[PDB]
Amino acid sequence: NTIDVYPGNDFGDDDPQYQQALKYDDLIAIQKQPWVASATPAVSQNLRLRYNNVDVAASANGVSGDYFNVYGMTFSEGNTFNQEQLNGRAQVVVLDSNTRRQLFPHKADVVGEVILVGNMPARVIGVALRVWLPYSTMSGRQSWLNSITVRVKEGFDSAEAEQQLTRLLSLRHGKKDFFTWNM
Repeated sequence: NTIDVYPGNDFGDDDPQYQQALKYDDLIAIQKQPWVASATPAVSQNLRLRYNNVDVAASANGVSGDYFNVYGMTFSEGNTFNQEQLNGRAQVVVLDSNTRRQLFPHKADVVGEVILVGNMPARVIGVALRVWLPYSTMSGRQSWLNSITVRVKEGFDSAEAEQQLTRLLSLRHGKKDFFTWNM
């Protein structure tokens, strides 16, 4: 019913070699196929994070709920998004270690705090110079892709759909810098 698409050679492939291996043109190429119900991108921008007079250049990454497990990331503090928050387009944010250390130089716990992603307020709900938000929260906002969710059409076997997706993307890159997850 749902096929996610991530950059990297497989699950856990953290290598920043491939972090933009997915393009918007790939999105258009996917949407154009019969078995595709929809294809929502997960977009990422460079922005400036400000909190009580401190400002750091950072990267807001719109991701899905499973992004951290997919790249084998563990949480120093807090949780990840749940699907009511992803579908509610809620404004919650996960910091990485360095964003936390510089916008909150010595605070004991940070979950509940409110930072300003660009000019949109976001509530810190966890910690893992990058910050992550629900892709639905960022979809309305020069950028790149870090994930693609592909909803399949009814009547279509998701496996042969996954194989046509895989041969599509693989035919459009000249590499296999990506991997899929058929959920």
